[PDB]
Amino acid sequence: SIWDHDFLQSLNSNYTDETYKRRAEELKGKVKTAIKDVTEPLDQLELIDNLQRLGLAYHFEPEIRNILRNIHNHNKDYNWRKENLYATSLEFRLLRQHGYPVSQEVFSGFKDDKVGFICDDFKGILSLHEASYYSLEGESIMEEAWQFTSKHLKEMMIDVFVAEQAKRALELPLHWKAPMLEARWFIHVYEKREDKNHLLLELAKLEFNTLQAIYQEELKDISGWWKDTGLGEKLSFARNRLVASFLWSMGIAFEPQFAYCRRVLTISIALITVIDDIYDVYGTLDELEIFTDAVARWDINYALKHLPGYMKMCFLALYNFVNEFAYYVLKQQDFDMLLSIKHAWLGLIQAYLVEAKWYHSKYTPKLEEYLENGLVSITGPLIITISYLSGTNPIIKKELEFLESNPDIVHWSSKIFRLQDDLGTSSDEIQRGDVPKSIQCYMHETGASEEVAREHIKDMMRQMWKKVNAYTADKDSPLTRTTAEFLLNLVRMSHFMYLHGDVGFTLLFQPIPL
Ligand SMILES: CC(C)=CCC/C(C)=C(/F)COP(=O)(O)OP(=O)(O)O
Ligand SMILES: [Mn+2]
Ligand SMILES: [Mn+2]
Ligand SMILES: [Mn+2]
Repeated sequence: SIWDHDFLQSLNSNYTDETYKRRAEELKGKVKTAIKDVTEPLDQLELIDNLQRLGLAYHFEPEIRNILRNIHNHNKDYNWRKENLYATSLEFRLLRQHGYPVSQEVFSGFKDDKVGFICDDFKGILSLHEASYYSLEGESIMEEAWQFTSKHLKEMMIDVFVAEQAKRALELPLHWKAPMLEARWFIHVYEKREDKNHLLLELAKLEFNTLQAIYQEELKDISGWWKDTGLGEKLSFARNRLVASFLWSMGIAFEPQFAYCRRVLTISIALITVIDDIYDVYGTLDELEIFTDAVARWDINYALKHLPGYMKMCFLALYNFVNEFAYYVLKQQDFDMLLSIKHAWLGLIQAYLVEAKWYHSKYTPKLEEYLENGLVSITGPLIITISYLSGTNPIIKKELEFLESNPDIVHWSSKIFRLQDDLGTSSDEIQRGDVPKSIQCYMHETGASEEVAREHIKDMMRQMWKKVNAYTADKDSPLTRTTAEFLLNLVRMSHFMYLHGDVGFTLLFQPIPL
């Protein structure tokens, strides 16, 4: 709670300035023509990989699109599959990542039907491990690939850079991380390379520092809004979680053009944090039922008449925030989304009530019934609604209605989110055992120990990602690929924050030197 309002207002990054933005345009051009001189397919694939991990890919989307579509055109040619496990895995990953069909059969040559995968090259095993997270349901080569590579990478840790790479891939594969989060680590990896492109590296450092400066300015503005509502003064438990909330919102949507999206997400998350504390710590069941009903009615007069005192400000802050959100979209693009957004908020609040009734009844649901409700209460459906409504111009009515139909991709993405959050519960918190989350439900239902339940839940997430990979590749859903990314980035942020939940200070506030 050190990064308070006064601290945020005091920042004055040098990289907001117009001179830096000029040198960035200069470097972007010199990089675009250097990309023209990359003609060998593996070099092109390694180029895309580098652009993505450096945080630079959204500046070169046409150039990446061209490389990838040309490689797709060519990769059924006769002697294309050189049978380099590293190169085959890199290509499989990048093509699947960007929605191009590639069969799991590209790996069958590295695999004996009796003894499994045969490889001793760490580079190829690492790349195959990353590629296995792009698997679909029922791809037994890819499942077997993951078994083989994770076993090999674990034994790798029982050369100093090799151990670090194995550790990093085991705790967070590339498919499970949003692009900017890794940028500072990879930027240093990249400059320590003999063959580094020097302009690219300099562009990566500059764009990282400019992004920080952009976010600091947004934080000054969001900070003032939080101060004005004064919830942190009324409710002694309403701690300032603004920077933490902004971190989630930046993981959901990092690009400069999504400033409004990050603002609405940050304030939504700060309010969710307070409301959630009310529902599973401070409110009595009778109070929780009035607040639920006041949300459902969406009637300020009723709410001020009937709510407890310590709930009136929290409700009116939500109410006015959402009504101004609706106003902003109406003004911007003449779309009326109030019923949608307040419906999404109601679903969250209702899911919270269900959990509070479970807790007072000392009822312990089976994992499946817990997750049905828990995927809503983790805020997945609300957050993708918020992201879509604040991050899309023009809003497509058909696209919004698909989100409101509770589609499969939202269902399974939010289940992962919920499982991943519940894994953040600690061991001493399982023993007092008051309110039951994923681990306790699974232990009660299977008799597994806590340690085994954690491992089974971690495997469940990896299997559920396989379903998400299928919905992401479905070119026939109403969700654009842009909208789906908000959702995946939410899940990825939960994976990242389980590891690190000071990296937020490092992401937002300390530039990369020179
Ligand atoms: C921040 C965000 C994007 C969504 C809210 C869910 C989340 C990840 C939390 F950390 C909220 O607290 P908590 O872990 O207490 O949520 P609970 O487990 O009580 O439902
Ligand atoms: Mn809760
Ligand atoms: Mn909680
Ligand atoms: Mn939790």
